[PDB]
Amino acid sequence: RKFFVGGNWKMNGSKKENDKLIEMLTHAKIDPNTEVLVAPPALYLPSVREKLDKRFHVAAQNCYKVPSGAFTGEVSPAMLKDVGCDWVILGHSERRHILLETDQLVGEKTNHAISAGVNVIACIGEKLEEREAGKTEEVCFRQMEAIRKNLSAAAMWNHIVIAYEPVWAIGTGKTATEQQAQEVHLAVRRWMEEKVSPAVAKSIRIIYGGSVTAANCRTLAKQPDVDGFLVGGASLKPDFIEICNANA
Amino acid sequence: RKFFVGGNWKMNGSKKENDKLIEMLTHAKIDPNTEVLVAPPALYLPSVREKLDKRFHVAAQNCYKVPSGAFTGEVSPAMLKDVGCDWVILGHSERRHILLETDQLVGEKTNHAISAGVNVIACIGEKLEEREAGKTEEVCFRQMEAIRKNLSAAAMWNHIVIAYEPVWAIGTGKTATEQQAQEVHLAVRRWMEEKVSPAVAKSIRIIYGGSVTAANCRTLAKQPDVDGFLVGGASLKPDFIEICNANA
Repeated sequence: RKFFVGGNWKMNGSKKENDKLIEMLTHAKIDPNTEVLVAPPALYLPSVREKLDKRFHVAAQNCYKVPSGAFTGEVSPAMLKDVGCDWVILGHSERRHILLETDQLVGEKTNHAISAGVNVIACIGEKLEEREAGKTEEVCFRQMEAIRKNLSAAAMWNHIVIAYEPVWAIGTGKTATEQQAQEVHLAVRRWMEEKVSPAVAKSIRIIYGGSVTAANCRTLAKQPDVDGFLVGGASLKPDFIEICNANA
Repeated sequence: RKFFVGGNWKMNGSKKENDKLIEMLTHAKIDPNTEVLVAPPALYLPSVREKLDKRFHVAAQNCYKVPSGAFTGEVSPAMLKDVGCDWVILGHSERRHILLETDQLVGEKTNHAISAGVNVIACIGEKLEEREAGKTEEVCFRQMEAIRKNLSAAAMWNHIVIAYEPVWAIGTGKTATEQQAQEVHLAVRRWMEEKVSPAVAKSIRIIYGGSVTAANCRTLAKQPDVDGFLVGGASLKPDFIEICNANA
């Protein structure tokens, strides 16, 4: 499986700061076997894509589930393709838990994006009260099942990267270990093996979307079922390059 | 009060179709006393603003309530200003009722946008069961109060245009007359007079956001408390020009 590192800029960006990050990526020495993605705010998607080498993927941080219509404030996969972008992050914990997106909506969006030629980082993960009730797997599997049920063709799994987010470690004073990450990633892969196929399970990338830093990235990357990262705050800093090189 | 016509493109747009609409607007004969605004999808905001003369306002279809942070998929007023856009639509019925935005969230966004130098089209309106139960004023006033309570000073109303959306007439087989529109607009203006000030009530624009067509726009515009329109589907068509000229 090809190592995969995505930088989620979240709601951070400006022409001036974007240019600084683009220059950092342009001059960086990165393992050529690593897939690298950045996700700027939607206003900046066309310009960042124009300015950045195709070696780097440029992803939207959200999209909707039809090509056009009466959905004020939403953008469609067709629009992403129109400005040269073929990736999107869907189901991020901030969109599920702050902006109230349901499991079914995430699955509908994932099917539609892939049908339009946009690859998907599909995010899953459990909250602290769910983890404490022993429902880590029950929650993650329910989120995955909502994606699976909504896909329209078996090949769509070739266009998905799964990101596990330990939401229970965000603003709770709890911290996740690399062993805890590996245990969830392995459980998710075995769900793929049982519910989809062993062939998809062996080839799909499952990336870790908790706190990823220059200090912890190598111990996370060496875990056998952790295939890369969806990076938060460190994607805005020179540390992102060290994280891209965590597998080498 | 200066007549105000906004075109909400909703989730419609592409480089090619945007160029056609921009060429239509650039060469159109429009009443010079009308304020005209267009609101493209967020991906296209920088390009549409660059290509359209400053005579036209260019608005985002949504934004968030702080300048930056961990809000994947959201954009801030500072980003809008960074690409030259100084207007936003907030509280549109599609965002309230499909994407689940609360009264309080709309008020928080409105205050923050104005504090950052972005003017706001603030949308209100009641659904069919609410109107049939006699709650038109109760609902509209509740939505207005959530904005009022969250503003930092009464002077911020000078950066607001109120749009009344008869959501009860959107896709229900019910239709609104110009008399029904005038009745609600008058009730909203009298709320402004009592809860804010007569000076603001007499100067704030209250625009109609129901079905607006080339055929009905002149009869709506002549109502004394209807100050313009927030146009939907007709904003993508040459009919938009006739609607911009409804007051002349």
